[PDB]
Order: sequence, then structure tokens, then C-alpha cells
Amino acid sequence: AIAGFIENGWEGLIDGWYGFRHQNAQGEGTAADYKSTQSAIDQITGKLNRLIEKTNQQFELIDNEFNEVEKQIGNVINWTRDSITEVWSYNAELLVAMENQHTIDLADSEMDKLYERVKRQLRENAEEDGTGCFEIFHKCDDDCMASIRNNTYDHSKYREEAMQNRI
Amino acid sequence: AIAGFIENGWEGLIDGWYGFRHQNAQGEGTAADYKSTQSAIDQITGKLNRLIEKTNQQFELIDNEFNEVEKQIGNVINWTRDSITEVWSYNAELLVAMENQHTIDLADSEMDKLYERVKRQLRENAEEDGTGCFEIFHKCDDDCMASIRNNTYDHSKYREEAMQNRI
Amino acid sequence: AIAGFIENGWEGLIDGWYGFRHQNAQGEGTAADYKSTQSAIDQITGKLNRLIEKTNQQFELIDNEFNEVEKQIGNVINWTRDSITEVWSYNAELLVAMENQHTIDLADSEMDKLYERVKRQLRENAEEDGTGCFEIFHKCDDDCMASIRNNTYDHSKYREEAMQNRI
Amino acid sequence: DKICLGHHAVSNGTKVNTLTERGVEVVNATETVERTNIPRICSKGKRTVDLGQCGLLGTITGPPQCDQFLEFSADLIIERREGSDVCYPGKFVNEEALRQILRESGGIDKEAMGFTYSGIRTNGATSACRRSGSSFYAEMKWLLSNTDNAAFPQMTKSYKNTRKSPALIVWGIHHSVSTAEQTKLYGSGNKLVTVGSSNYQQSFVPSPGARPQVNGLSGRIDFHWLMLNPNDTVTFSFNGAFIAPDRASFLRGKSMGIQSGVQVDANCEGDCYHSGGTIISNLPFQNIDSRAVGKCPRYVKQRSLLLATGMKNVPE
Amino acid sequence: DKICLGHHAVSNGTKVNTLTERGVEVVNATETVERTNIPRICSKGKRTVDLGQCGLLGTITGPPQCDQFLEFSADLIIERREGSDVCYPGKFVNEEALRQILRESGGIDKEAMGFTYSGIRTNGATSACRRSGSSFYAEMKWLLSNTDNAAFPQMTKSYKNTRKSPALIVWGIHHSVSTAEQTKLYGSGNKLVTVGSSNYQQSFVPSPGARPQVNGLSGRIDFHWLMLNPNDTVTFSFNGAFIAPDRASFLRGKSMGIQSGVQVDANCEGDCYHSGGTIISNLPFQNIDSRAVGKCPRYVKQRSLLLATGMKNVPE
Amino acid sequence: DKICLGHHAVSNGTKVNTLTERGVEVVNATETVERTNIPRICSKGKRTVDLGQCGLLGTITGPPQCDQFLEFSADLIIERREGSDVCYPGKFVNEEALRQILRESGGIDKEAMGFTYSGIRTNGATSACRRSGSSFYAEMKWLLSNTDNAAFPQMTKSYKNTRKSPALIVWGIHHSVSTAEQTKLYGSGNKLVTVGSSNYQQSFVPSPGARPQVNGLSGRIDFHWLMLNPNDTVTFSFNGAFIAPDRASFLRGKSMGIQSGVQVDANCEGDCYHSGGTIISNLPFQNIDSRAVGKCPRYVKQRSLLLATGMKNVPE
Ligand SMILES: CC(=O)N[C@H]1[C@H](O[C@@H]2[C@@H](O)[C@H](O)O[C@H](CO)[C@@H]2O)O[C@H](CO[C@]2(C(=O)O)C[C@H](O)[C@@H](NC(C)=O)[C@H]([C@H](O)[C@H](O)CO)O2)[C@@H](O)[C@@H]1O[C@@H]1O[C@H](CO)[C@H](O)[C@H](O)[C@H]1O
Ligand SMILES: *[C@@H]1O[C@H](CO[C@@H]2O[C@@H](C)[C@@H](O)[C@@H](O)[C@@H]2O)[C@@H](O[C@@H]2O[C@H](CO)[C@@H](O[C@@H]3O[C@H](CO)[C@@H](O)[C@H](O)[C@@H]3O)[C@H](O)[C@H]2NC(C)=O)[C@H](O)[C@H]1NC(C)=O
Ligand SMILES: *[C@@H]1O[C@H](CO[C@@H]2O[C@@H](C)[C@@H](O)[C@@H](O)[C@@H]2O)[C@@H](O[C@@H]2O[C@H](CO)[C@@H](O[C@@H]3O[C@H](CO)[C@@H](O)[C@H](O)[C@@H]3O)[C@H](O)[C@H]2NC(C)=O)[C@H](O)[C@H]1NC(C)=O
Ligand SMILES: *[C@@H]1O[C@H](CO[C@@H]2O[C@@H](C)[C@@H](O)[C@@H](O)[C@@H]2O)[C@@H](O[C@@H]2O[C@H](CO)[C@@H](O[C@@H]3O[C@H](CO)[C@@H](O)[C@H](O)[C@@H]3O)[C@H](O)[C@H]2NC(C)=O)[C@H](O)[C@H]1NC(C)=O
Ligand SMILES: *[C@@H]1O[C@H](CO)[C@@H](O[C@@H]2O[C@H](CO)[C@@H](O[C@@H]3O[C@H](CO)[C@@H](O)[C@H](O)[C@@H]3O)[C@H](O)[C@H]2NC(C)=O)[C@H](O)[C@H]1NC(C)=O
Ligand SMILES: *[C@@H]1O[C@H](CO)[C@@H](O[C@@H]2O[C@H](CO)[C@@H](O[C@@H]3O[C@H](CO)[C@@H](O)[C@H](O)[C@@H]3O)[C@H](O)[C@H]2NC(C)=O)[C@H](O)[C@H]1NC(C)=O
Ligand SMILES: *[C@@H]1O[C@H](CO)[C@@H](O[C@@H]2O[C@H](CO)[C@@H](O[C@@H]3O[C@H](CO)[C@@H](O)[C@H](O)[C@@H]3O)[C@H](O)[C@H]2NC(C)=O)[C@H](O)[C@H]1NC(C)=O
Ligand SMILES: *[C@@H]1O[C@H](CO)[C@@H](O)[C@H](O)[C@H]1NC(C)=O
Ligand SMILES: *[C@@H]1O[C@H](CO)[C@@H](O)[C@H](O)[C@H]1NC(C)=O
Ligand SMILES: *[C@@H]1O[C@H](CO)[C@@H](O)[C@H](O)[C@H]1NC(C)=O
Ligand SMILES: [Ca+2]
Ligand SMILES: [Ca+2]
Ligand SMILES: [Ca+2]
Repeated sequence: AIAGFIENGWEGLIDGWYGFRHQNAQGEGTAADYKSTQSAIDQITGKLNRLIEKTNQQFELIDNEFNEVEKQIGNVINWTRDSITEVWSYNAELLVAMENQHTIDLADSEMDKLYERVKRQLRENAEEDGTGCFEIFHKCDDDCMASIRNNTYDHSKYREEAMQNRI
Repeated sequence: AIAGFIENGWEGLIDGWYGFRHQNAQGEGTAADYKSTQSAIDQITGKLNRLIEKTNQQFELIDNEFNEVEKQIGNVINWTRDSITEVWSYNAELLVAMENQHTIDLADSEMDKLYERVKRQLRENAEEDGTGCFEIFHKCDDDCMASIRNNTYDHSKYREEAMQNRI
Repeated sequence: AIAGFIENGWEGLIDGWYGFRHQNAQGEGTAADYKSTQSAIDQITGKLNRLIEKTNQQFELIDNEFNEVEKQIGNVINWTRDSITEVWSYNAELLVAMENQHTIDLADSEMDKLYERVKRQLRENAEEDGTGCFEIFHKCDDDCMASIRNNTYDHSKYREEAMQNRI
Repeated sequence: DKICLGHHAVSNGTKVNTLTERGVEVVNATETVERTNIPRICSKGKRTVDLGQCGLLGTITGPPQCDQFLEFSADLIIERREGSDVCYPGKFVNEEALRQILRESGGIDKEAMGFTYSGIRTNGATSACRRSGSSFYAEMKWLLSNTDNAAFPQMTKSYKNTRKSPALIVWGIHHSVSTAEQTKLYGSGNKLVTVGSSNYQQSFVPSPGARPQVNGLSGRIDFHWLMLNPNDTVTFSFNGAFIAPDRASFLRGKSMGIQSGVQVDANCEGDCYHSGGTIISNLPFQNIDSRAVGKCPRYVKQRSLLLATGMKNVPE
Repeated sequence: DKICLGHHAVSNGTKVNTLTERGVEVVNATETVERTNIPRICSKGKRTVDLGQCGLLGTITGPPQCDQFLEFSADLIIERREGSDVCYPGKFVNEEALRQILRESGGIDKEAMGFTYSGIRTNGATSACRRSGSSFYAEMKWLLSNTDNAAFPQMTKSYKNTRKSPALIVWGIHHSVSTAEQTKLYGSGNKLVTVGSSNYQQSFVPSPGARPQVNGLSGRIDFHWLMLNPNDTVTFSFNGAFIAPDRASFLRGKSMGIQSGVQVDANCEGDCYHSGGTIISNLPFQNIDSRAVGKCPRYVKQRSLLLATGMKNVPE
Repeated sequence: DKICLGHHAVSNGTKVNTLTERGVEVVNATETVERTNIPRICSKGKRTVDLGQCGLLGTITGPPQCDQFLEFSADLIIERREGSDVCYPGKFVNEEALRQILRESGGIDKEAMGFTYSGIRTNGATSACRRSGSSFYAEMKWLLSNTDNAAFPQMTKSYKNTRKSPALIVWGIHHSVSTAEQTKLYGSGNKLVTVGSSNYQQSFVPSPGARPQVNGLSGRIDFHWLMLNPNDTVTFSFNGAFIAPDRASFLRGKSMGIQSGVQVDANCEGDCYHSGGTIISNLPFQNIDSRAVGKCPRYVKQRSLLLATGMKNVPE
């Protein structure tokens, strides 16, 4: 009944953006991965820092709300202003559309990087179940689970046993 | 003589964008995957819906084709119009270039997702041949081929036999 | 003491953008992969060809540096010019930011493609060490190393021996 | 036994550009810049006025060509190269501002100004404004001395705008060929025309002087205008050389105006026009005409920009 | 025994748009278009002048409403709908150009021009410019004949700009109701006002003529101006109908000016204003007002554009 | 035994910006904003005219400084700060419109207008237009009464444009220091100059009046112009204060004009100029000068924007 990112997200994960969920004899447990969370957050924070910019350019009135300017120049001014408004309106729709596509793909890409990193820690001791989990082919207690999480799992320790169990 | 996407595309695949091509004792057969095709098409359709937009902004003449306006204002108008044309011409070249790069990568990315999904269905019963195919290490009849295609292949059924054949 | 791209780049690689570094009985050696280098370079060259473009549009003075134009029209001209400058300044910051994101991801993506290609040449004769290297489970002399590099390595030749060594 | 994954390809691939490559082939592509023009003015669903030989400013002064349009209503107004605002030679001052007002006016509704006169002729006419023989602008009156050379009584006439909208007021100054002609018409002495509102006073002097015959006449009547605001009054003081308005104009509502040299077509619908026709397209860009007006794709310099609608084409 | 990798999700997902999809849900999003207006003019840190009933051009001529501002200093200048540049009826010619100069002026410093007079009245006044009874523009002098009907001596007065900055010079022409009134004031004969500098000569004629009473008066004084350059001289020659400047104006430094219908508030700080208040935002875009001025987010048409600040939301 | 895949890196990495990070190091990068200016006007391949002390509008009226350029031909025209259009004091009305027409003209070809005269002096001259002593504008004639104070016969002179191109016509009005001077030259009485074409009638009055001495003279000659169309005629009627054209001008073809304060250099080639030199670059942007003209990179505010041309730099 435990599943990974291929299926869906986890509502229960509140300490982080990405995490680990394990199942062993001692039961179920979930824990956030700090590094991949922060990586993602910082890239988003970097978007914000760039998009929450202020122009330092000052513009002044060329127009008069109370006493309307001469019609010819007014029509040129309005045309120019409306053209500029079209340009910025298009730029702003595009900016957000594009940044959102990128933000989404970026976050997915961090998920993939974590998955791939664990796959490579586990070497020949586990198999991909297809839902974003690894079936580990040896007994993995809370301590062995924690060692996968903090990147200290030594696949040699369990290899002999695991490869034997995969047959 | 059968090969996958790493080598090239398939001219013979007309029912879909992505597909399966198999070789067994009963021979060769090709079939479209509907889901990944549709996913791709819908993302493209979503681009079109966004880029086939109409401006709701109306512009009027500030200029006269029959009786030329006063030269100073005409020159300001033409300069403004030409500047705007440069902006839009650059925006349109960029839009298409960028959307095309994305469309291409997107389609490739759906191919990869399908490949990865099959790889994970097959588990320890097949190996990547390097051209986008799996050498399956057990007898796989038209029914076993169809079960890979429709996501019902149960790798346990064939594991014993397949792992034995991989040595 | 030898490591791959997951860890970091190689200052010692000067004949190319991507490469192979091996360790066998005959020692250590590094060699550039020409194809993946060129692929990357050509994509960058393609960016340059597109961004090093000249406008064919000529603009003329609407303004006078020596004898200032009438104030109303001058203020309209300055407003228009400043608006255009904002547009271009934003376009240029965006162009570079976006192209740089893409260039970086592109180069990473070529690295991944090469890695994946070697992984698939080696089939069941090697394992991923997690740092961008493969531990090869048979004796691989300078000639076997060169055959991995130039895409002629025949995994069948060594399979028997390698699979035996992986247990 | 084996299974492969693949994707489609075709022999008819189309080239497109990307951030990295010119002419990468893809399976399918669609144009993004509109090149296809309909050489008609697609007017369906709009009250259209094809002004023909009537120039738009003539709808206000009413030379013979414009008789049908003195009170026209329109959603779409078409000007033509052949249209003249004028029968007797001359022009409007600030013409283009005024043209722009009338293009978006919806049309015009005329109202009498109520001027009447004593001690003067009111029947000034010319062979240049031909109806049933010599005539004049329908909406104006060429005021003249009661007889040749005779003195033109100094006069004042005022008109108040009762409506809730600004009234377009128009008048004209007659510039005679010679001070001798300007005396025949309005008597000797200097001539002056003062035009006062609350937000506008201005003087006008006829400048008689020789000039080329246009239509065989060397006279010119030049038209001036102003917007009189709701409840405001315009006052006209003059002793000659004044071409007086009979009627004032109020703008009806909303319209768009274009200039064009092609036929109207009430069957096709369109919202983006230019002199050579109508651009019907959902494409975001067009390379037909930079001066297109209405609701339009944005004009770009390039003839073509293909947008990939399929994947890379990798045939064997 | 098993370990899974996952990512978070929530029940409160927000929809955003991407290159490929409308309304893809994400874990978090932030607005990018500012809609929130503060209906006050946030003036903190700026020397503000709320001109009230004083129109900005009146600070130069000095009708009663503008008495407090004849030499005003400001970083920020606020004009109001109720402000009039004028006591006696009339207007400035090239008004908007001048307004624009004064909005960025920083304020003005007046300097006496040194004109004095003989053989004429200098005390022209009107009930329309009310101080302690009839009065006139503080910075001008209505010159009149020494007595009713009497001849107005042809005069010349010149003024040189000693400072290192251009001097704003202003004068007025009086347009009487009738040549009979223009004779009472300045005597019979034709009236002419010639205004010469090095880079400017121009003539001005009073055009007397009937026109609507504004404030019960049918007279108009219309104001003209020019920039006199450092070391340049302006010369005025006239035999009547001249409203002479007493003082010239020099622009102080730098300011910004706006038009507005809401209260000043010296507590909040702002840099982007519009008639209806102040836009305080770091967002790159706004949908409040296209004519906003100062340092502003760029105006866009759309009310909302959400920028994803989290990943796709895939709940179970 | 083992094989690794890697990529290169360097110690000299350069920082660039991306959508997500400021200052990510990459292996190589190239500038995209041009800062490098050549302080010369690179004129190679173009017929260049450095106008020097001759102001561009003087090429039409011909004061002494412009004698070499009365019929100049050019692909590129350079104006200089020191250039004056004028010898006798005054200016062109609508100067900037006219300047813009001449900058793109290709140069000018003069044609005689064929005017001749009786009963008047034609030799009006001034010490301000110095050739071999007192002289005048080469292309104009200062018409004067046959003797001091004497009456200036009312005259008419007309000129038709025979060519297939519009003719630039120019004339001048003399504004005397005093009505007493204007009488010495042209006799007493009021003076009037009427200038009629088919699409243009206008009056001009000299406004004599005291004003500052420029070059020791308080007179001004101000120049007016019009485009006469193919087959059109311009008529001039006057009784004094008229500065008559001798020749009309036709625009040659195509040119570009700039204003500049640096040397010409016929060795380097350039297409993008500004007052301080030439911008030679294929970069798409520049931060040198917003008023650059020709075929130019687009001006941006930023000094630098580096475009990565290599991968991320990850050294050990
Ligand atoms: C020599 C001669 O008789 N010239 C008259 C001139 O001649 C032509 C006609 O005879 C011919 O049949 O038709 C063409 C038209 O294409 C010639 O014009 O006609 C002019 C034009 O005059 C009218 C007009 O507009 O049709 C007559 C109008 O009634 C009149 N309108 C008024 C009085 O308000 C109008 C005006 O006088 C002018 O439009 C104002 O500029 O002119 C006719 O005037 C010619 O008569 C000569 O007039 C000149 C003054 O230029 C002078 O008094 C001569 O002594 C007189 O013969
Ligand atoms: C690449 O190729 C396909 C198929 O191409 C075609 O097959 C042969 C008969 C050729 O000789 C070609 O002439 C023909 O295009 C393209 O799809 C096809 O496009 C056509 C033309 O647009 C479609 O026509 C539609 O069908 C009706 C019926 O007569 C027409 O009247 C309509 O006007 C309508 O456009 C047709 O449906 C379609 N055929 C198939 C099998 O899909 C494809 O567009 C092309 N791609 C590119 C990028 O060029
Ligand atoms: C999706 O959900 C979370 C949690 O939202 C909330 O939880 C419940 C109590 C609800 O009934 C909601 O009322 C509540 O929003 C959002 O994060 C939360 O945002 C809120 C609102 O901005 C924060 O509220 C705080 O409230 C006080 C006012 O008394 C302010 O002074 C604080 O500065 C702050 O704004 C709250 O801190 C925050 N909660 C947590 C645990 O992070 C989340 O933003 C939302 N998604 C989106 C897109 O909005
Ligand atoms: C990162 O570094 C390399 C190498 O830098 C070079 O090595 C050392 C001697 C240093 O102390 C540096 O001074 C030196 O540049 C850069 O590539 C090298 O660039 C240089 C400078 O442009 C090239 O020099 C040549 O110089 C002559 C002029 O005498 C020109 O005519 C040549 O056309 C050329 O410009 C040199 O070719 C090149 N060297 C190699 C081996 O490729 C590299 O560009 C740099 N990264 C960045 C972003 O600048
Ligand atoms: C190649 O790409 C083209 C262009 O993207 C495809 O043609 C497009 O097909 C879609 C539907 O698949 C069309 O949408 C249609 O809208 C119209 C009118 O608005 C409606 O009447 C239709 O029923 C449909 O929903 C779209 O208009 C059409 N575009 C063009 C320019 O023709 C085509 O599908 C692709 N070809 C192949 C072989 O896949
Ligand atoms: C959902 O996204 C929103 C919007 O992006 C997040 O709110 C934002 O959070 C950042 C990080 O805390 C805020 O930065 C703040 O700004 C200044 C400068 O550093 C400082 O005074 C604050 O202490 C803080 O650092 C940012 O202003 C704020 N933006 C908005 C519009 O409110 C929010 O964190 C996200 N929600 C969750 C649950 O993660
Ligand atoms: C670091 O990156 C820059 C890329 O911007 C490299 O400099 C560029 O090198 C290319 C390829 O040599 C140059 O193209 C050249 O074009 C000219 C003129 O068209 C031609 O005559 C040359 O033979 C060549 O094809 C490009 O001009 C040059 N750009 C600049 C701004 O100098 C540089 O080589 C890279 N460094 C390393 C170490 O790779
Ligand atoms: C210019 O725009 C304003 C609204 O911003 C509008 O009220 C005004 O009428 C416009 N002018 C014309 C001539 O349509
Ligand atoms: C402005 O552009 C039009 C064509 O769009 C052209 O015919 C005209 O010459 C231009 N105006 C000037 C003053 O050069
Ligand atoms: C227009 O811009 C220039 C600088 O490009 C500046 O010197 C000039 O004063 C500006 N005009 C006004 C009226 O502020
Ligand atoms: Ca009516
Ligand atoms: Ca003072
Ligand atoms: Ca010649």
C-alpha cells in the first residue's frame, strides 16, 4: 500500500518537498530530504529575485486627464501607449507561461535526480517496482533505512545476501 | 532487423505517434500506444490554443494614405511604427524558435517516458539492446506481447525462466 | 581516485568537452569523445548564428542634439524612446537568461546521452559506481577500453566471464 | 523474442527553426504569419457607408458629391482616393484631426443654427458647386454685400449648444483673387472675422492674392472648425469674407473608418482591414500591411515562421 | 522491505498556465500583476505642494488662488480638477508644453524685470481678480491709456537675463469685447504688440469681438510665453492691449507632477502615482492604470497572471 | 578495471545569469551588449559631405558658409555644432521638418525660377553676409524700393514646376527694426506678402519692432518653405519686405544625415553612427547611445549581458 512519485504526490509530507517513505518490519515511516528540497527552493527563489524587479526608469505625464490635449497628438499618444500595452501584455503572459513550464519541469527533475541517486546507492541490492520505489532484497531496519537517506548505505555489506535473494 | 527509437523513426507507424514493434515466433507486428500519443497531441493542442489567440485591441488610422500628414508628425509616427515592428518581429521569431525547441524536446520526452515504463514492467526479465528495444529472455507470444502493451504483464510469471536464461 | 561527471568536471580534459577516463592494469588514460563534443558545439554555434543577427532596419533622427525641438513633441519622442528602451532592455535580459539556462541544460543533456550510450554498450558486464563510472567486471586492456570509446565493444565476448564475476 | 519502442516519421517532413538549429525537420508544422489577403472589404454585420466621390470632411460642409451623406450613420466608413471634401477650391485647416474625429463618430446628426440676416445677400454661389446650375455648400452660406462694391454691415450672430454632446462647428473664410474682387463682394475697407466662444477666441483675415486657377477659379474658401461644449455659445463677428454655417453637427456614436481601393462585400465577415482588403486570420502575426486597422494580427517583417506541431522527423 | 521516493502535495492547489496547459495545478503560486491600489497620494520623504484651487500655470501669472505659490518649491507637485490658471478669462497658448516644463521644474524663483512707465495708467484691474476689491494678476500689469479714449504712447521695454539658467517669460494680450472698448482703454488706431528676442520675433494683434460672458465678462486675456536664454534680451514694443510682466521665473531644480482627486498622505512612502492614488508594489506588472507615472510596474491588460512557486500538485 | 565519463572544466570560469541563478560559472561566455565605440565617422563606400560651418538649411538659401554646397550630392551628410543656416539674422519656420527632408534627400539640384523685375532695386545687401564686401544669400534677392522712402510697386511673380518631382520652394520675410526703417526700404503704407499655390495660400506680414542686435543688427529675415508639386504653380504677391527666391531645389535621391563632433574617416566602414562616432558590431544590443542612427544594435540600459557559450564549470 506504499507508493512513490510515479503514482502521485504525498499530502502527508509537510517537512519538505521531497522525501522517503519506507516499509519494513518496524513499520512505515516518512522523512524529508533536506538537500533536494533546498535545491528546488533556491532555484524558485532565484526566479522570484529576478522577476520581482523594479524598473529604475521614471516616466512623466504627456497627457492631461483634466484638460484634453490637441486631438492629433492625443491620438498619436494613445496609439503609442496602446501598442506598448500590447507588447507588455504579451511579454507578461509569455513570461509566466514559460517560467511556469520551467518551474514544473525543474521540480520534476529534482525528483528524478534523487531517485537516480538512491538507485545508484542500492546498486545490485534492490529492484525498481515501477511506482518510484525500490524493493530491497535484504532485511533493512530503521538504521539501514536511515543510512539510505543520509547517503551512507554501503551496498557491499548486503550484496551477498541480496543477490542470493534475487534468485 | 527490428529497431527502436534510438536509431530512427518508423514510417510504417500511421495509427499513432508512438508505438510498439515486436518480433516473436509468430512474426513481426506494430501497434500504436494511444495514451502517450494523446498526451503529446494534447500538449501541442495546448500550444496552439495559446498561440492562435486574437488581440481584442482595436487600432485606428493615425496616418493618411491619400493625403500625407505633416512631415514632422509623420516622421515620428513612422519611427514609432517601425520600432514597434522590430519588437514584434523579434518576439515572433523568438516565440516560434523557443516553442519549437520545446515541442521537439517534449515529444522526445514522451518517448523516453514510455520506454522507461516498459523497462520497469519487464523488471529482470529483459535487457536493453541499445536501439530502443528489449531482448526478452522468455517465450513471449502475441498475448504476452499484448500484455506488455496494455500494462498487464506480470513479471513474476516469467521471472524464474527469464533469470535462468540470462545465464 | 578516478571519478566521473556526477562529482565534477575535469580540468585535464583539453581536447574536447566530453571524454572518457579509464583505469586498468596499464594505468590511467583520458580521451575526448569527438561526436558528443561536436554535437554540443554545433548547437551553441547555432545559438550564436541566430543571436549575432543584424537588423536590416534603418532608423533616422527625429530629434536634434544641437537645436532642441519643440517641447511637446520632444517629450512625446522621449517617452516613446524610453518605452522602447525598457522593452528592449527586458527582452535582452530575458534572452540571455533563458538561452543560458538552455545552454547549460543542453550540455548536461549531452553528457547524459553519452553515459547512457556506454551503459547500454556494456550491458550486463559492468555496474554503475554512482560517480559517473562503470566498474567493469572483466579484464579490460587498452584495446578493450578503446573499443568502448569507439562503439565497437561486443558485450557477448566478455559476458560469461563478467556475469560470473558479479557473483 | 523482443519488443521495441518507436515513434512515427514521414517522408514529407517540414523544416522549422529552433533555439539551436535552422531547418530541423519535423513531422508537421503550421504557419504563424498570415500572408493571405482577401481583396474586398468584408462588411457583413456592419452598417457600411462607401463614401465614393464624397470626402469625409465634405459630409460636414456638403458639397454636391456629399448630398447623400449630410446626416449619415455608419459602423464602418470607407474613404476613397477619388473623394473630395470640396467643390469650391480650398481645404480644411487641421484637416487630419477632424478626419480622425469623423472616422470614429458613428456618423453625424445636423441641427440648424438659427442664423438669419438683413441688409445683405445670402445667395453667394459658384459654378464650381454645380447642382441645378450654380450653387454652393449645402450647410453653409456665402454672405455678400447687398450689391457690388457696397458696404458690408458689421454683424454678429451667436449660437448656443443645447444638447448634451459637443457640437462640431465649421466656418470658412473667403480668400479673394484680388483686393478689387474682395471689394466687389464685401465692399472696401479691411475685413476681419472674429470667432469667440468661452474657450476659444481667434481672428481670421482674408488674404486676397493671385494664385493658380483650380477648376478655373483662383478663389479659395478655407474651412476652420471647433468643438463647442454643452451649454457653450459661439459668436461670429464679421464684415465680409465669411462663409457662415447653417447647421452644426453632433457625432452619433461609434464607428471605424478606413481608406481603400477595393469593392465592398457584405457577404464575408471581417474585423481587420487595410487599403487592399481584409485580413481574415486567427494567426497571431501578419506580413500583409503594417498600417492594417481594426482588430488585427501583429504586423511582422518576416514572410514565414513555421511552428512545429509534431516531433522531430527521423526517417530511415 | 522497501523504500519509496516521493514529493509533497496539498489539497489547496492553485491553477496556473504553462506553455502547454491552461490550469495545471501547482502547490503554490504568487500573483505577478498588481491590482491593489492605495487611494491616497503617498508623499513621505518628498516636499509636496497640493495646488488646490491654483492651476499650475497660475503660479507664473499669479491670480488670487495662486498667491501662496508664486515662488513654490516642491519635489512632488499635485494638480487638482478644481484648479484654474486664470482669474480674468482666457488661457495660455501652448499650455501643455508649459505645463510639462513646470511639472518637472522643482518649483520657481521669481525675479523682477525692472520695467517702469510714464504717460500711462498701470493700475488696470478687474472684479474677476478679487483681492481687497478689484485687482489683477500679481505678476503682471494691465497697461492702459492715461485716460479714457486717450492715445496710448508707443513704448519699448527690454529685459536681459543675467542668470545662468533660462528664464520663463510670460506676457498677455488683451482681447476686448468691441473696438469701442479697445478704444476706451488704449485709444483709437490699430494696436500691435511686437515681442523680440535673438531667437524669436512674433507679432500679436488684439482681436476684439463679441463673445460669451465668462464670469459676466466678455474680455479675454490670453497668455504667451518663451524661454529667454542666459545673456539674451527680450524686447516688447506696443501701443496697447498689452499685459506686461512684472517678474520672470527660473526653474528651481527637479520635480515630478501628477494630477489627482485623492488626499495627500505624508505617512506612507510611494514612487508610482495615478489620479486615484498610489501603487505600492514590487510586482513587475499592474492592471490599475495605464497612465500611472513615476517609477512603476508596467501596465498590462490582464487582471491576473499567477507565477508558480511550487511543483505540480498531484494529490491522491 | 573501470571507465568514467566526464566533461571538461577550467580554472578561468566566467559568471553568467540564468532563469534560476545569478552568477553560475560556465566554461566560456561572450558579450552580447556592445560598449566599444570608434570615435570617428566611418564613411568608406559613401559619398560624404562634412558640412562644417554650413548649416544644412543654408544649402537652400546660400549664405557664404554654404557656397560649396548649393548643389551638393551625398549618401551621408554630416552636420556640425558650428554650422549656421544663416548670415543675416533669422531662422527657418518649420525648421526641423525641413531638416529631416534634407537629411534623406541625397542632396539637392537647383533650378532657376526665372523672376525678373522692374521699378525696384534688387541688390539689397548686408555686412552680415560678407563676400567681397557686403552681399546677400546666394539663392535669394532682397527686393527694395527704387530709392529711400519711395513706394514699392505692388507685384506678382509666379513659377511653375515642370519636373516630375516636388520642388522645395523657399522665401523670406524681412522684419525691420522700426516702421521708420521699413519705410526707408519699402515705402510707407502697410506691407503684405501673399503666397499662393493650388494647395496653399497664406499671408505674411512684416512685424517691425525693436529687438536685440545679433551681429550688430536688429533686423531678422525669417524663412518659410513649401513643397510645390509636379505641374503646380506658386504665386507671390507683395509690396515689400519680401526676400525672393532666385532658385528652387529638387531632392536628388537617398541619403542619411547625422550630427557629430568627431573626424570623418574614409578608411573604416560603418552603418551605425551617433554624435561620438561609429558603432561597429554584430552584437544584437548596445549601451553606447540611445539616439544612434543607421542600421544599429538595439540600445539597452545594461552595460553587460554575457551569453554562455560553454557548459557549467564544475572544477574540483
Ligand atoms: C473674363 C471673365 O468673364 N471672367 C469670369 C470667369 O470666366 C469664366 C466664365 O465666364 C466661364 O463661362 O466659366 C468659367 C468657369 O470655369 C470661368 O470662370 O468666371 C469667374 C468666376 O466667377 C463666379 C463663379 O464662381 O462661378 C460667379 C459667382 O457668382 C461668383 N460668386 C460670388 C459673387 O459670390 C464667383 C466669385 O466672384 C469668385 O468665386 C470669388 O473669388 O465667381 C468670374 O468671376 C469672372 O469675372 C471677372 O471677375 C474678376 C474678379 O476676379 C473681375 O471682377 C472681372 O472684371 C470679371 O470679368
Ligand atoms: C504530410 O502528408 C499527409 C498526407 O499527404 C497526402 O497524401 C497524398 C494523397 C498526397 O498526394 C498529398 O496530396 C496529400 O496531402 C498530409 O495530410 C493530408 O492533408 C490533406 C491536404 O491538406 C488533407 O486534406 C483534407 O481533406 C479534404 C478531402 O478532399 C480536403 O478537401 C480538405 O481541404 C482537407 O484539407 C488530408 O485530410 C490529409 N490526409 C491524411 C491521410 O491525413 C499532411 O498534412 C502532410 N503534412 C505536412 C506538414 O505537410
Ligand atoms: C495552502 O495552505 C497553507 C495553509 O493554509 C492555512 O491553514 C488553515 C488554518 C486554513 O484554514 C487557512 O486559513 C490557512 O491559510 C498556506 O500557508 C499559510 O498561509 C497563511 C495565509 O497567508 C499564513 O497565515 C498567517 O496569518 C497571520 C495573520 O493572522 C499573518 O500575520 C502571517 O504572517 C501569515 O500570513 C500561514 O502562515 C500559512 N501557514 C502555514 C502552516 O504555512 C499556503 O500559502 C496555501 N497555498 C496558497 C497558494 O496560498
Ligand atoms: C580561458 O582561458 C583560455 C586560455 O588563456 C590563455 O592562456 C594563458 C597564457 C593565460 O595567461 C591567458 O593570457 C591566455 O589568454 C582562453 O583561450 C585563449 O584566448 C586567447 C585570448 O583571446 C587567445 O589569444 C590569441 O591572441 C592573438 C593576439 O596576439 C590573436 O590574434 C588570436 O586570434 C587569439 O585571440 C588564444 O587563442 C586562446 N588560447 C587557446 C589555447 O585556445 C579562453 O578564451 C578563456 N576563456 C574566456 C571566457 O575568455
Ligand atoms: C498538422 O497540423 C495541423 C495544424 O496544427 C493540423 O490541422 C489542424 O487540426 C486541428 C484539429 O486537429 C484543427 O482544429 C479545428 O478547428 C476548426 C475551426 O476552428 C474546426 O472546424 C475543426 O473541427 C477542428 O477542431 C485546426 O484548425 C487545423 N489547423 C489548420 C491550420 O488546418 C493537423 O491535424 C496536422 N496534421 C496531421 C496529419 O496530424
Ligand atoms: C508560497 O509562495 C509565496 C510567494 O512566493 C511565499 O511567500 C513569499 O515567501 C518569501 C520567503 O519567505 C518572502 O520573502 C520575504 O520578503 C522579505 C525579504 O526577504 C522579508 O521581509 C521576509 O522575511 C521574507 O524573507 C516573500 O516576500 C513572500 N511573498 C509574498 C508575495 O507573500 C510562501 O513562502 C510560499 N508558501 C509556502 C507554504 O511555502
Ligand atoms: C569562447 O567562445 C567564443 C564564442 O563566442 C569563441 O570566440 C568565437 O569563436 C568563433 C569560432 O571560431 C568565431 O567565429 C569566427 O567568425 C569570424 C567572422 O565571422 C571568422 O572570420 C572566424 O574564422 C570564425 O569562424 C567568433 O568570431 C568568435 N567570437 C568572438 C566574440 O571572439 C571562442 O573561441 C571560445 N573559446 C574557446 C577556448 O573555445
Ligand atoms: C485617448 O485616451 C483616453 C483614455 O485614456 C480617452 O479618454 C481619449 O478620448 C482618447 N482620445 C481619442 C481621440 O480617442
Ligand atoms: C512614412 O511611411 C510611408 C509608408 O509607410 C511612406 O510612404 C512615407 O514616405 C513616410 N513618411 C516620411 C515623412 O518619410
Ligand atoms: C529629451 O531627452 C534628452 C536626452 O536624450 C534630454 O537632454 C532632453 O532635455 C529631453 N527633453 C525634455 C523636454 O525633457
Ligand atoms: Ca437632424
Ligand atoms: Ca526671488
Ligand atoms: Ca542645376
